[PDB]
Amino acid sequence: FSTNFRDTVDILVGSLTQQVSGWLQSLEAFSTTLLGQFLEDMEAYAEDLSSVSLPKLAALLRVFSTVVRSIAYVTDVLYRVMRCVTAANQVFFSEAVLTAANECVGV
Repeated sequence: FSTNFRDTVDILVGSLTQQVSGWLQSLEAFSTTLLGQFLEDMEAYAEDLSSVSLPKLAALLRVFSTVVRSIAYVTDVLYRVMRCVTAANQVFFSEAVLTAANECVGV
């Protein structure tokens, strides 16, 4: 199961979002190491600013939130990193990524 979820996660970054989210949540360490890649990708996307990559960032935030909800000192650092990476992109002002960011921060 450690490698079967990779295909689902990759396919979920493409209106089947609710279906894939439900399947992933019902399907259930590896999560700790998996979130690192998502954080690195988000940081790289934000650093690449200095404009079609926005949907990718939005999808990444949504899959990250779904993975987090699928299930104590690293939570604060990861939340701060996410808030900083989201606030860094203050040029395009995309609402789609903002909603996903708000949802992930709330979760």
